[PDB]
Amino acid sequence: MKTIFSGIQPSGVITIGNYIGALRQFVELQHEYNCYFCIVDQHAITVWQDPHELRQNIRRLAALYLAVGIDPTQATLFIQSEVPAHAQAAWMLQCIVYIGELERMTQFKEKSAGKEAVSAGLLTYPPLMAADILLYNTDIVPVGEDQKQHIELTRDLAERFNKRYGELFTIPEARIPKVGARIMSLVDPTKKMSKSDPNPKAYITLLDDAKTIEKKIKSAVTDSEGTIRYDKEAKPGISNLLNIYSTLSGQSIEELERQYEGKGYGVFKADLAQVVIETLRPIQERYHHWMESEELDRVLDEGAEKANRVASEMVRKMEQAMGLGR
Amino acid sequence: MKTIFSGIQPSGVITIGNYIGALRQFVELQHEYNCYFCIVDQHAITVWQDPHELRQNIRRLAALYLAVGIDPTQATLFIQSEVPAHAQAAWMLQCIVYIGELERMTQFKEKSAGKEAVSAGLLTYPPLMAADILLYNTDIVPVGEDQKQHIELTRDLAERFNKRYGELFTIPEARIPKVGARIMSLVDPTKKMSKSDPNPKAYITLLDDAKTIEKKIKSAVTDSEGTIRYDKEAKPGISNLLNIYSTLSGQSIEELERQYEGKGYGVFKADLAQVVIETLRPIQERYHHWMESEELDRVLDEGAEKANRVASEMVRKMEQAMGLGR
Ligand SMILES: Nc1ncnc2c1ncn2[C@@H]1O[C@H](COP(=O)(O)OP(=O)(O)OP(=O)(O)O)[C@@H](O)[C@H]1O
Ligand SMILES: Nc1ncnc2c1ncn2[C@@H]1O[C@H](COP(=O)(O)OP(=O)(O)OP(=O)(O)O)[C@@H](O)[C@H]1O
Ligand SMILES: C[C@H]1c2c[nH]c3cccc(c23)S[C@H]1C(=O)O
Ligand SMILES: C[C@H]1c2c[nH]c3cccc(c23)S[C@H]1C(=O)O
Ligand SMILES: [K+]
Ligand SMILES: [K+]
Ligand SMILES: [K+]
Ligand SMILES: [K+]
Ligand SMILES: [K+]
Ligand SMILES: [K+]
Ligand SMILES: [Mg+2]
Ligand SMILES: [Mg+2]
Repeated sequence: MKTIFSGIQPSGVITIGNYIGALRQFVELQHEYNCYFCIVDQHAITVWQDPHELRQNIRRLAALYLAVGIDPTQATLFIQSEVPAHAQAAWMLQCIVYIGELERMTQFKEKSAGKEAVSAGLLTYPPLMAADILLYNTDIVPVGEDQKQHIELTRDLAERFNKRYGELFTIPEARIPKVGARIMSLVDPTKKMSKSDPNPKAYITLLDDAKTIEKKIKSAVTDSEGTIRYDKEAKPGISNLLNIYSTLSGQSIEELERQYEGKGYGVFKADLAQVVIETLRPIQERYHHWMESEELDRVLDEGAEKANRVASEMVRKMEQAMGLGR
Repeated sequence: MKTIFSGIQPSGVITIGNYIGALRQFVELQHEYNCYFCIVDQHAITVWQDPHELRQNIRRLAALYLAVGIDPTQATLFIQSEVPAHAQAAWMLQCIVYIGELERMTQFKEKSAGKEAVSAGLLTYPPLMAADILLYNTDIVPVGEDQKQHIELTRDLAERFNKRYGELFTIPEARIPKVGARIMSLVDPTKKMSKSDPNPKAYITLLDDAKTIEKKIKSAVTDSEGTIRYDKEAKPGISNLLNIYSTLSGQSIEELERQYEGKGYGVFKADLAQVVIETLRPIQERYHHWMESEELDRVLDEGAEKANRVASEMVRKMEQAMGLGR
């Protein structure tokens, strides 16, 4: 049985983009693999988080992991900062990666561009992510398309460690879904939907109510051609909405194109809103159950004990390979 | 009673420069303050260390700390990597410091210049050093002159944390000795003596034997004026040797100038070598005692337990201020 690791930042409430690109597949993969799923709060603070909001986003993400169907007896669910080994291995991998490699990362370039001063944590985001992955001898990392480059750097860091010091790490491999690997923003269809977007109209969160979802879909930007057909270059907004519709309803894109012949954007968007609402309905109900209870903390307690045992042993091996300590 | 923290890298065997600028003063300060003295092996690997050499340099530095008179009942002696809180607080402070501040650090600029690829750990050396200091509510940091800028950044990071999140850190202050704060290299008197110099002639280590010390002092570069007098700009080599002589023998510089009127560089250097040798003689004897015994490990074991208790509590407060975890 191979091992899976994946994380999500408590930098906000997860979006349908996070759901379609990652979390939805976690729920199937837990039955086929040894799975670790992580709330990566040390990654979240690489940009400013208000402390009260961050504490609460951590609880909410834990509740949403379990609400969408992750079974804490089939997968290990835990908070990054409660496992000190992650920071320990991240320091060691920071001494392996070169500065030039971190500066050419697309996400660092995008998230720092135009900013006068950004934190060192933003630059050193990959070594901590590589630590999360590599500590558990991970084979498969399910992520959306935007993380492919980070996984490629992780493979490089693991090879480098293994060849500079001796074979220790499994070389992980990304698993990127064929559909929905990059949901686009509702207000700018040339950039991806991000849960930290300063514009709330850009994303649907899993906790948005019905009136909010209706507003956000009906104001999603589209062209003026008036024809519901998939075409990424010429109709990027409608294409994105057809992708969300298709993957949540199970109807193919061409089935939806046929379903909306001679139909206007207005009835298409009204319908899509109800597809998303009906999708989120059972999720939000299990979410409220987990938020109201102390069972949520026991799951995370148990998860951190299990993760600590595995990770702190791999840290011992890393230190012995590098010659640290005794 | 105020608190002292200082560290030394196991990147090599400590030099008379490390002794004169720092370690020698640790031995007096342990009786006046609550003292933490650290073997900072996570800092050492920011550049390449051979694992076997690093393991052994860690033991040797512990032995030399105790050999020069640090009492493990008056000071806490421990290895950085055995206290996970250091890496944990270093990550948090990496999210506080800005990249621009790390790039303007003199040591980073000096240690990376001319190198094609350096590690991210070299750049993020200060946040880990600021973590070491700040975790113990340190008041005073005894260091040589070359660390003044790092302490200034540490004060900035502490103020920033305190004002962004609430008062938590003591603002530390450097204590730089008036004499011997910057021993110069024996082969290039315009740069400081460094224990990682690729040229062993540049430094005297505390473990150098008599014939080695004699060779290194007699080949120390000097001018050709032939006059033993202190003048930093025109006679930087002889000035440095007069500084080492003065501070190890207790004779003032002008006393030594009078002592060597009409004397040549050859008798001056021969004499200085024996001053250094006689200085190192009792140190090397206590060093060999500590290396041959398991008592060295018990000291470090006890030190790490004491440091962990203090540091892991400050990490809890840091996490609660930033909103990490629960
Ligand atoms: N538009 C998106 N479409 C599909 N998957 C996504 C999308 N955005 C993020 N992901 C995936 O969701 C997972 C979690 O990523 P993350 O926690 O960074 O969400 P995010 O929306 O990008 O938040 P942030 O803006 O703070 O980075 C990753 O595997 C990531 O590739
Ligand atoms: N020439 C020097 N003169 C006086 N003090 C020094 C000198 N070099 C280092 N120090 C002091 O010794 C202490 C320990 O520093 P460190 O462990 O980095 O030694 P180092 O010789 O600089 O080794 P490296 O070359 O690996 O950096 C610091 O307080 C530092 O300021
Ligand atoms: C959530 C972030 C990260 C934390 N450590 C891991 C481990 C696996 C996948 C990811 C991550 S995905 C990445 C991202 O920025 O998308
Ligand atoms: C030894 C290094 C470092 C590790 N953490 C600390 C704490 C205090 C003083 C120093 C240090 S001095 C610094 C240096 O590079 O000189
Ligand atoms: K946020
Ligand atoms: K919002
Ligand atoms: K599109
Ligand atoms: K070395
Ligand atoms: K040497
Ligand atoms: K000089
Ligand atoms: Mg992201
Ligand atoms: Mg140094």
